[PDB]
Amino acid sequence: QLEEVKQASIKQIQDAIDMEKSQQALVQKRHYLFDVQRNNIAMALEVTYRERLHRVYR
Amino acid sequence: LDPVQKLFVDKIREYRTKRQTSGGPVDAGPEYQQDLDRELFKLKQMYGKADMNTFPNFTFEDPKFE
Repeated sequence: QLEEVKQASIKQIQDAIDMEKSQQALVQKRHYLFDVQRNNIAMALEVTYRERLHRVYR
Repeated sequence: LDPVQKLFVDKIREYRTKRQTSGGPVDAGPEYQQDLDRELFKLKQMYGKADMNTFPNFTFEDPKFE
């Protein structure tokens, strides 16, 4: 008798945990990729303007 | 000459003659000129070859966001 009731209570929380975390994870990183990506991009456009002033002045 | 300023004169009128030649002072002559020609050229070697009497203009571009 006792096995199945405790077995279900474990197995359910097992599937519950991953999936609320899986929810959060997909959102957050992916929003966190976006603005990441666009760092990296905009990083260079100023350098090049920046660096250019030095290069042309030389 | 040693009313000492006369030795400045001694030099100076030969500056006066030389500067009151052409190029201002010349008589340095072609031998000077080959010497010039090298270092004036040699300068360009360090230094690039174009608008040393006009303004250089430039260009602005990108490869990719690698």
